[PDB]
Amino acid sequence: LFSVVAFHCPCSPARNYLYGLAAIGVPALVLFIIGIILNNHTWNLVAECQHRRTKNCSAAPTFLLLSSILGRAAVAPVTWSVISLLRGEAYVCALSEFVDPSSLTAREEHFPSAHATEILARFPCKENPDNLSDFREEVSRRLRYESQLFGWLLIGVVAILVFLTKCLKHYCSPLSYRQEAYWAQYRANEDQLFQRTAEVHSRVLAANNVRRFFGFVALNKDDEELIANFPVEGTQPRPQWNAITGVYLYRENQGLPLYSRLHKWAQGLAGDNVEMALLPSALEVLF
Amino acid sequence: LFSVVAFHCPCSPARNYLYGLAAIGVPALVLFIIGIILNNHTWNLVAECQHRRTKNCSAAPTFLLLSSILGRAAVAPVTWSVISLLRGEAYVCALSEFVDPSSLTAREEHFPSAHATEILARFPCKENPDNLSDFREEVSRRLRYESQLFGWLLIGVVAILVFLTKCLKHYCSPLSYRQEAYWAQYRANEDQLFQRTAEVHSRVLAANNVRRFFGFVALNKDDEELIANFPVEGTQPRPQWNAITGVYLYRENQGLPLYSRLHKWAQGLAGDNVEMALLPSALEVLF
Amino acid sequence: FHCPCSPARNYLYGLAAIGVPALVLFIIGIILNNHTWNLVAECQHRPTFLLLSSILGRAAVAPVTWSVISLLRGEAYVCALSEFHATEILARFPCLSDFREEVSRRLRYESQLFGWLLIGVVAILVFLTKCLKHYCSPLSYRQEAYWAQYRANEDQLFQRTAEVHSRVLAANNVRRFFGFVALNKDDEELIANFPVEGTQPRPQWNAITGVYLYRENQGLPLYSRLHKWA
Amino acid sequence: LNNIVSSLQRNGIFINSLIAALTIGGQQLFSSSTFSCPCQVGKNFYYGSAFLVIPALILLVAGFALRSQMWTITGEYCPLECKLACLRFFSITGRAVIAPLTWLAVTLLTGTYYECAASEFASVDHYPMFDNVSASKREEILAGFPCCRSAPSDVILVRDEIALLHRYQSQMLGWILITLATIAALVSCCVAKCCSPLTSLQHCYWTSHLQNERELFEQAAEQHSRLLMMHRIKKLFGFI
Amino acid sequence: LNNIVSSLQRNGIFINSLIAALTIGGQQLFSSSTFSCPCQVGKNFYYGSAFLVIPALILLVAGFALRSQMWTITGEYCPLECKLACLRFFSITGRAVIAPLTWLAVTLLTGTYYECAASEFASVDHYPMFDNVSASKREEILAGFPCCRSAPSDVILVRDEIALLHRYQSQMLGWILITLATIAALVSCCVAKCCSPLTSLQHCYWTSHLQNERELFEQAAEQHSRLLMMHRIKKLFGFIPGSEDVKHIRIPSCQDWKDISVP
Amino acid sequence: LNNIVSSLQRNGIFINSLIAALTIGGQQLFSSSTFSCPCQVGKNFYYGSAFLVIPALILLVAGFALRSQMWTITGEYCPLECKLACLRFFSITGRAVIAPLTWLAVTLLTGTYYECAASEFASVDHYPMFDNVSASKREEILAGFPCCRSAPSDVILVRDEIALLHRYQSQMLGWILITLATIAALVSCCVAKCCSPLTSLQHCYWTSHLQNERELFEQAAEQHSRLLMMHRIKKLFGFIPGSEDVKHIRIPSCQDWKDISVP
Ligand SMILES: CCCCCCCCCCCC(=O)OC[C@H](COP(=O)(O)OCC[N+](C)(C)C)OC(=O)CCCCCCCCCCC
Ligand SMILES: CCCCCCCCCCCC(=O)OC[C@H](COP(=O)(O)OCC[N+](C)(C)C)OC(=O)CCCCCCCCCCC
Repeated sequence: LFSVVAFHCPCSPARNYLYGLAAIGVPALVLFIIGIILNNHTWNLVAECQHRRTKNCSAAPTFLLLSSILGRAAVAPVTWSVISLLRGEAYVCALSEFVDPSSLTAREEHFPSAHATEILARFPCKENPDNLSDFREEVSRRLRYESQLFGWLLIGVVAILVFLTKCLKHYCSPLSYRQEAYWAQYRANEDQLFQRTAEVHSRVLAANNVRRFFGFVALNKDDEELIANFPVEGTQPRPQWNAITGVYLYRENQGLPLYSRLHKWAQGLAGDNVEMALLPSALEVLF
Repeated sequence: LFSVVAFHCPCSPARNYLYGLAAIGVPALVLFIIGIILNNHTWNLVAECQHRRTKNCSAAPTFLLLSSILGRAAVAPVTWSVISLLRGEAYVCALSEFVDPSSLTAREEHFPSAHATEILARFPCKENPDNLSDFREEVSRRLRYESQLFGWLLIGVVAILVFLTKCLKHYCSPLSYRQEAYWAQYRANEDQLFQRTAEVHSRVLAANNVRRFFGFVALNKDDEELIANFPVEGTQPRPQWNAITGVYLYRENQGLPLYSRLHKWAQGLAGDNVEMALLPSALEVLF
Repeated sequence: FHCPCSPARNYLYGLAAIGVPALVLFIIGIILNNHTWNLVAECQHRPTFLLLSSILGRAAVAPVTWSVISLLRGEAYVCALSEFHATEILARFPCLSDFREEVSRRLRYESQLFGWLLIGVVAILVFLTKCLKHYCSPLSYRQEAYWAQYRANEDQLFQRTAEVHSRVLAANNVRRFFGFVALNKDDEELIANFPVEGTQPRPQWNAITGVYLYRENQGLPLYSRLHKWA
Repeated sequence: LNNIVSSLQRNGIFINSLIAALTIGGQQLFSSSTFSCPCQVGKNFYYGSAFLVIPALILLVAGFALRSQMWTITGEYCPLECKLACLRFFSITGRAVIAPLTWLAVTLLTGTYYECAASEFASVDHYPMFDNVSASKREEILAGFPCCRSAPSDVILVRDEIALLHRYQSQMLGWILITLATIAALVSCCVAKCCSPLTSLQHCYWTSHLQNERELFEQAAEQHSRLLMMHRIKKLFGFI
Repeated sequence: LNNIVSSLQRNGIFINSLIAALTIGGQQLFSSSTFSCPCQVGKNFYYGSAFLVIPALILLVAGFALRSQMWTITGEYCPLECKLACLRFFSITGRAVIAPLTWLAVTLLTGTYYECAASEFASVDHYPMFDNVSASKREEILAGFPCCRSAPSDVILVRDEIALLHRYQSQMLGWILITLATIAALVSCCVAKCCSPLTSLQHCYWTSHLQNERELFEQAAEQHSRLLMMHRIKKLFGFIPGSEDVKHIRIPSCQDWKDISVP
Repeated sequence: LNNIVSSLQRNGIFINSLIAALTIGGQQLFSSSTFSCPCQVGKNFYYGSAFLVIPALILLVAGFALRSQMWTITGEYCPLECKLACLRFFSITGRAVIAPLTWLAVTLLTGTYYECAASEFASVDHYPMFDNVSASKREEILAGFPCCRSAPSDVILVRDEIALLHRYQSQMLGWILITLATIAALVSCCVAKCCSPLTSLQHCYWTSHLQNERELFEQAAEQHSRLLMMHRIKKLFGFIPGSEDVKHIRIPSCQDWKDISVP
């Protein structure tokens, strides 16, 4: 529920800004992590640093993609820190103990100087003396001003940055803006179909193994059509799979574009030692 | 939801007017940015300077199009800032500290001269002296008058501007409004077919590449029709894509009008060195 | 609504509150029509007061009613007269009981005395002006009815004319790029139904656009510039 | 049910009945909206005279302007043909002037419009208190009391009898005007049944032919244009 | 259900009941809205007399004039023919007069019109307190007490009594009128059953013939007019209205438009 | 469901019940609204007598009059035919007289009309308090107390007694009337089962035949009128009304309109 994740300000000195940092930074940290995990463009980058094992690719291609990973990942932390600031509860809690008594106004000098830190820190929790009520409301509007000002400024910077990157991304892109639209349409169609056939190819392969065990497979109406229409003969080799996973930056062959590593592999432009073998070489098997 | 997106005046001198600027100007600014991004005319304008890299186009062709895009996307800021001025909260909050107590009338001069700015600042937040409630009501109806007076004028100004461009467009344009209506139909409807074919071409291209991987493609009921009806062989080169990207201004050939760059390229009026190749020259490949 | 009772400044608020919104609405109506832009085509290309006043009054209906509904409330006029040191107190009535109420009766009397003057002008305009124009014109209402319906039906057919022909031309351009068109089932027979032979040059479009006033020859009536084009 | 409504619409009795109802409804709202019985000492009869006559005659102009039969009458007028125009004018007239008499009757039976109009014309000879030999304050207070001035000065007895005498005279006028209008409607109806060359059944036939003739020609005129555009488009781009 | 409603409409009884109910509602609304019962010392009997009689006359004239049968009878007037015309005029007389009679009966039952109309004609010789030897204050107080002048000065009880008397008298008058009306109706029917040349079967047949003939004549006239104009337009524009004109088009000249301008 | 309702309307019991209910409701509303029990000392019996008797006669005359067969019966009156006419009049008498007796019974059982009617006819010899040697104030107070003048001056008990007495008498009359009517009804129906020549089953069939021939004759007369009128149109304009008249158009001359002016 919301009450479980609700904000409860600890009206204590040198304590509330720790909580405000944790109650806001951690939910921003998690949403930043989730953006990285769900994005596919980071795993092929990880796969890139895995298979090469030599740092063959330079830093320039990596930097332009790491920005793409972090650029899309950072939407959720930003739109979460935006709303938290616009609420103002987190900021007034955190900076209540740093309000200057000298800067306090709208009231005569009735603000006690005995425990300035202690008295100020309890303002958010309405635990304020009646002689200090105007002082409490003065802080309640002063700190909320800085909270919302930073809230609109952070939207302003982000909205400018989104405009700034996209303007420069098109300008520095060797391709036109309409071929990238076609390229974006192909990559969506390649991934949609590839995941569709992967489910079907696995199911037909799994059904062939289950048939070998029991002698028959209990298949519904739709699963019957898959076996008849789409028959498989064997599994794809590991190097074939490794030749389509990774990072690809618009390589072109004979004046004709290639849009993905799967497209590049299908043109034959991608492809002694035995690895992770179940059993040793046939010469060793004999003995 | 609506509570977060609201105005909350911080009653403080030299601090209330900054909030009015940010809480109103930034929402206007972001809404301005959204319109610029979504409009396609800016990207082909960017693509114009992208491909030439030589400043072939003069200032006059860019002068109209640069203003054309900004004005068409400025609809969101005006329809927002009008509402803020109609409410009047931003203007009364921003100009509260600039109200001259001398100009206040309809009452005996009960306003103290000790801190005139401080007292006037706290009027919007209901922190107003009862003996100055009329002064609050005087200022409340004074600045709110100015908020709407600029608000109504701004609605008038845009209406005059919208008249001025549309009236001046027909007179200065070399084409009749009826023909331009036909031309506007072409551009707004050719792109509907061009984007529809790109999805089908990509889907066929994606299907022709997944088949090379697994040996079969799992296609939906509609998708088999696309493969049978539109079987593709290869792709279109990058220069062929560059010939249909950019700004077009009613170029005519032999008395037959051309309506778009794609039409211009179709007639053949738009179209050795190897760039961004996957692999080097075939002479180097042999070694 | 908001009624700023400040002295020496309410009259500016009153004028802006009834005048600016009225003219803006007169604007939106005249964008919405297409007949006004027809005269723009003729004047740029090259006895025309009859049409100019006709189109202007067609879109002037809604700005007037907002002006009339403004004076139905009557608060706009009472502020201007009351404003015109007790003068501020007169302006501060809406926001000495006998003197303040003495003028207030005159304010509402003056405010209502102007509202029906406009309604008289509209009543005179809609009645008197409409008969004098139609009586003087030699064309009968049956001729006029065929005139308005000729233009009204031709644009609807022309837009249907333009839409189908444009889809034939555009699909030819797309096929030049990819090699096929992702046309739908309805669009499937569209290209085969109408094989276009050529496009219409600029003078052909320019010849049919403009204002036309029965430039008849050979006894066959002509109603629009497109009629004389053929 | 819709067919029944259309048949009722074909009957002018419902049109007149509905028009009177909206005029009464609009009048009752408007009398309490911005009338106020304005208290002008100098010239207050103008306000009452304006509200008594002008709103009524405005709907007369509205009735004439909203009907196209008068347009054909004036075009021909600017014998049997002239005589038929008079009958056509007579039929349009009945629906044209029905609304103002409803407005005139309702306002005058209300009484408030004429009390605030002819108050300055009241006579003070019956009242020994309103001597006022100066001849200045008498007219000031005379235009003052009926508007909003209760004036608790033992003169209120004057204003009720003035109001009651005004109210009574107001009722007699409308009922006489309504009776006069009814007699005028009767005799004009009698003139239209005597001078008309048509019979009691032939006139209905002629009117039926007129109403049937406008619609048939108008729909055929619409078809004639549409059909011509269809060839024009065929000659224009080559499709139908 | 709609057919049942139409059958009830054919019967006159529901129609007269609806007319009476509408008159009752109108009387109640008018009495609630605009009576005000003025005291006008001089002219007060005339106010109530007008409010009692004039609405009855307007209802009578509206009822009689709204029926086209009365117009046809007057046009024929302007033997057997005289008798049939008289019977036809008398047939709708009851529906014509049912509204003003209901108006009058309701007003007399209410008694407020009779109270504000016949107050100045009250008797004062019985009351010694109403001597008023001046012969002037008597009439002003007589006209002024019924309206709003309560004046609880040992006079109200007296005035109350007079009101009661008038109310009582008012009721009687109304009752009497109703009785007479009923009798008149009966004798009228007797004339309708004594001076009528038609037998017990010919009257309904004649009325049905008139109604049916008027309806079929108007429908046939409308059809013939429409048919004549389809032919006129067929001559005019070269094609039949309501048909397909892919065959011939006249393309008329300017002089042709004036030809159809005769009617 | 509608057929069942149409079956029930054929039954006279449901109709008599609906009429009784409407009369009871109307009596209740009239008594609660426009009675007011006037305290006219001089003439107070007239008001109660009118309110008690006159509406009964009005309802009775209405019950006779709105029945169409009454005029036919009177015309025949104006052997076996006489017996049939008398039996038809007796049959309609039940519906004519069901309503006024319901009115009288309800009014008498309620008692207020009788209390306000015969108050001044009461006797004061029982009560020594109403001495009144003057012979004037006694009738004043006697006609004054019943309506609204309670006057709690140790006389109300007597007034109360008087009211009760009158109410009691009123009640008796009502019941007596009921009883009398009932006996009359019985013997009346007995006469219809003795003087009539037809049998028990022959009468019901005969009435059904009468209703059927009347309705069918009216419909046939209307249809014959329609056939005649339409024949007149096909003769005049040359086409059948409501048919495809695209064949010929007469275009009659001016004189032809006078031809159809005969009826
Ligand atoms: C709930 C919705 C609310 C509306 C606001 C969110 C809109 C979401 C859609 C636009 C975002 C987007 O997609 O941004 C895209 C770009 C990425 O550019 P790139 O690295 O070149 O990737 C190339 C583009 N790709 C990914 C399509 C291939 O982002 C940025 O550069 C910045 C993102 C803004 C947040 C982080 C700003 C910097 C940190 C903060 C500094 C104070
Ligand atoms: C959310 C919708 C609500 C409805 C109300 C708005 C209607 C929108 C559609 C009609 C208006 C429109 O789009 O105007 C369009 C024109 C653009 O003219 P251009 O620059 O030559 O562009 C060429 C026209 N093209 C793009 C079609 C080729 O605008 C203008 O001239 C200016 C915009 C007016 C607002 C900003 C004023 C200037 C900034 C502020 C200065 C004080």
